[PDB]
Amino acid sequence: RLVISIAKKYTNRGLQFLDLIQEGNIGLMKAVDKFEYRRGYKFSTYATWWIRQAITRSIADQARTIRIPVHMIETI
DNA sequence: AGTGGTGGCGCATTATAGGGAGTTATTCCGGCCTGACAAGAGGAAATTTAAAATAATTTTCTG
Repeated sequence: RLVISIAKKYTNRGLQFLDLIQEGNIGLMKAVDKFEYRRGYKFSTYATWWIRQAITRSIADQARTIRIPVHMIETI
């Protein structure tokens, strides 16, 4: 449910909700496999971080038909 | 009048941005081949003038 909770943010960037939740699942798995409890870092933040890092990356890249650099998106 | 509470700083934790490294892909820099000019040579068509002949003018001779 955490992935679902964070996903509902990105809900209008030309992306089927389910694709969003899927990208979030990939990011969460990546965080879990990379999560470090011994490095000294709040687990939940680490997770959510990766979640966003994946979701925003996916929307930036595959949202628009003509793919556009991400810094350009930030400019917009 | 004392024990706790408040604020500020410290310690520990948390979050965010920039820089370095890579990597790709566009873009500048240089040599070398095309392309243009200037010249030179040998041989051949064209043009011009001089000389030689037919058809007309002038003079002379004949009827």
